[PDB]
Amino acid sequence: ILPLIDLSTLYNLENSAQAGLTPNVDFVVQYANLYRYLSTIAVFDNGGSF
Amino acid sequence: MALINPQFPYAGPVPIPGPAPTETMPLLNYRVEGRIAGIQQARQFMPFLQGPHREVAEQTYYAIGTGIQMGQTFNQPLINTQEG
Repeated sequence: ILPLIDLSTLYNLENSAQAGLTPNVDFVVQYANLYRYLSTIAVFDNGGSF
Repeated sequence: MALINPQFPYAGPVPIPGPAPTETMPLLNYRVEGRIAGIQQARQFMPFLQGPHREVAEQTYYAIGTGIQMGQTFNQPLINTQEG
């Protein structure tokens, strides 16, 4: 006896790296299509300085 | 709808010099036969596609199977000898 939709859904933890930031304007990172996002973590790597 | 002056009436128009009567008559302009030139191509390499598009994307699926289901070693209960 199995939950069929539960064992066919994936709970994923991908990560990425976006570039192309310029000062004093918006830098938008698009959420992808057809995912159910639960949390977002952004690390601002500012050229080896945090 | 002017009112006739009875003290100072006037008559109809008198002849005046004229504008050389043939020079007010035009020629009838004489069209020759014409042709949309060239042999036309049958199709054109269009910059846009001619079909419909979709506004939203829908998630598609495909069925998969599980595997050969095995037996198990259950932890088995105690005997109901009036303690349970």
